[PDB]
Amino acid sequence: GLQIKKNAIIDDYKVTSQVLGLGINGKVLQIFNKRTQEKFALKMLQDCPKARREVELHWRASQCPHIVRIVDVYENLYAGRKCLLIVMECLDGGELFSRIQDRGDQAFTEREASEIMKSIGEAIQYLHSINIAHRDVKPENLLYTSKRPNAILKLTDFGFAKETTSHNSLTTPCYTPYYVAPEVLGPEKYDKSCDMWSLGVIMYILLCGYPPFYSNHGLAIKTRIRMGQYEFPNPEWSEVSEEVKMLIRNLLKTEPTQRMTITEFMNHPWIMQSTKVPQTPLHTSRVLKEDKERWEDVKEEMTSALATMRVDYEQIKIKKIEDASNPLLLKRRKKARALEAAALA
Amino acid sequence: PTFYRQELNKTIWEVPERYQNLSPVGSGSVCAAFDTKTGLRVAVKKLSRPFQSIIHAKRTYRELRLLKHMKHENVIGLLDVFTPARSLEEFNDVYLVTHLMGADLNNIVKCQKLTDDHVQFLIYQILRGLKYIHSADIIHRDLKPSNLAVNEDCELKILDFGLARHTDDEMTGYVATRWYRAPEIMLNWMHYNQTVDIWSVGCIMAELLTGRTLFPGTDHIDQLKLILRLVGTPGAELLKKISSESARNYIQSLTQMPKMNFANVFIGANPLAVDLLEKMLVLDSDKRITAAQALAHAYFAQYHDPDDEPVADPYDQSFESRDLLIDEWKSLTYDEVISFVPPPLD
Ligand SMILES: CCCc1c(C(=O)Nc2cc(S(=O)(=O)N(C)C)ccc2C)cnn1-c1ccccc1
Repeated sequence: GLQIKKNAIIDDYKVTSQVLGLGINGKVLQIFNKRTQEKFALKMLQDCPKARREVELHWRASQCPHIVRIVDVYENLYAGRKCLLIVMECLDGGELFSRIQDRGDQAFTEREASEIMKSIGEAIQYLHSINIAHRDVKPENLLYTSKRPNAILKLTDFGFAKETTSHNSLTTPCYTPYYVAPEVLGPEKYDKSCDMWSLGVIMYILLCGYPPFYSNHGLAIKTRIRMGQYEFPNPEWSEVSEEVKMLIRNLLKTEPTQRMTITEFMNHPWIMQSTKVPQTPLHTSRVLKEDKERWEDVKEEMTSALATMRVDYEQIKIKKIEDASNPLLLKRRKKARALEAAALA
Repeated sequence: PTFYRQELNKTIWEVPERYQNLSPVGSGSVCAAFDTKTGLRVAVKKLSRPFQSIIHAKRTYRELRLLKHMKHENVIGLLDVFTPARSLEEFNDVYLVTHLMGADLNNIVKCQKLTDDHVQFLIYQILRGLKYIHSADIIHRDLKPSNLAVNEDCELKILDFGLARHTDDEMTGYVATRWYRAPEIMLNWMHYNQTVDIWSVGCIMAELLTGRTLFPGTDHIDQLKLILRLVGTPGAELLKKISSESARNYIQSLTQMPKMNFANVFIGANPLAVDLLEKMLVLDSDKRITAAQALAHAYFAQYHDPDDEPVADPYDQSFESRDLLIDEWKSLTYDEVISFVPPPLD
């Protein structure tokens, strides 16, 4: 029910040259509303069929405290481009793991990782309840509101957001034939299931300070030939609860359908009764502090591995072979004609 | 040359003005653009943090030297490499330009029901591309459905040369992605003599014919179970070739099973497609079919042309196994950026 105001942004707001970080498709600028003196941020988000459906979804998720609040969206022209000017709540707390990065003396406890995951879960539970399947939930998209400890973790980066069908999968049976039956295409099954996949990774990162995948691999939960106990190595996973160590197994299940849902994750005892959670100390604060340079690569491989858990609906369909043509196709088909004329004489 | 600044992908881009309409792609720092000097629509990749560690600086020089030598219609081919820096003192950024494609197999499998004629031409160019890359001594090591870009019509190009090297007797173990890796890697340490990618296409070839994963190994150990379930447990003739002792005891712990006829698992598949899969999924690495022999298979009688399957000039190592300072790899990368001669679009 959002109405995009069509009037110039400078009539209500004051745009400054102060940069609030570089986005993916433009620059983020500081912006104030004169009638409220309220500081905000500004997103360019060039107009297109993709941009208007995203803002339509990020608008609906605004009434959720763990999701950044869209304040209003304009449709103006900047640099001769048809743009959808987006104004947002200014997030100053920084990245979620940068707050855990700099920790003075108080050690990270497993309980502290519970309300953090309960916070992220409340955002995914809201999005899935209204059938918007965010599929870019990663550390750099989890910003706090302020440097003050009273900050609230929020979800951002709705670039890959998607409205999906609320069709619970019918949960494949235990009895399967020897042969592999031809798969029925159900690409929407990767929409919600990709969300929970990020939940297990984030939950895994929090407890040990590093991701499951060693390198050019994925979701495998090793520079030597390990035969067992590779799932949660003991040097940092020793004092972790068994109920928690097995929840990550459900969230990082290789199968999208058999993966744990968001209704179950929010109803799990470690998330439901988060108050009576063990206070065991962790090694996140120290593991992240051990190498800041490796942490940036952690953000890179997670983004690349995220593409395998999601479906790029904005990609072409391969045409039927007879309807397509390319240099190599005609190089073979024109050669086929040469034998015909050669057979004549 | 003259560049123009532009903020994209959380960084600042200054590329030559011959590339206009720079637009992001997604997860992928790559940008889709239009090349004015060639009239084509190309993609420009920005290497984020190319020189931060000895491994990163060394891998950038190793990677860039590989794209230079790749000259196929089924392998990714570097059209242009540049840098906004005028001299080495200000050299801290690099870019790469190549053809824009449109899709990759991984997203195609989860989106399209591929036909038998699709697999014939898709796998053909992989093997035709496999012949080139293997002509020069090299192992791709990362063949998987997410590394084979596919255009709108039918053209595909191999990608991701990040982990590839001139074949040697001993080399880094645990390399390929498991679901598309050979059983040689964990069984034998310095094994995998240019056969994982052939084994990987066999995994990829069954991906297109089915739509699901052949070997979706949950853990490292579960991979050995799902593989040996289809290819059968190795006999004592082959069980002596195993390197590790703790591994040999594991293989001897499963219920012993033989190879099943692959035509019993792939229902409705082409008997020639199954016949090729039987040759690409042999436990004996020395007996598995090669890419040069795979093109002569009757599965590609519609597209096989022995006069249009070119080979490579051998690529020598020349610095790839040395260990130098960060600045040395940055200069060695620089020497190969200016020495790049773009090819004419005949
Ligand atoms: C990550 C794929 C991006 C992509 C490409 C690409 O990545 N090209 C590319 C590769 C290397 S690389 O092989 O050396 N490598 C990955 C490191 C180096 C430089 C470019 C410029 C092509 N199409 N899409 C593409 C995919 C889907 C839709 C539209 C386009």
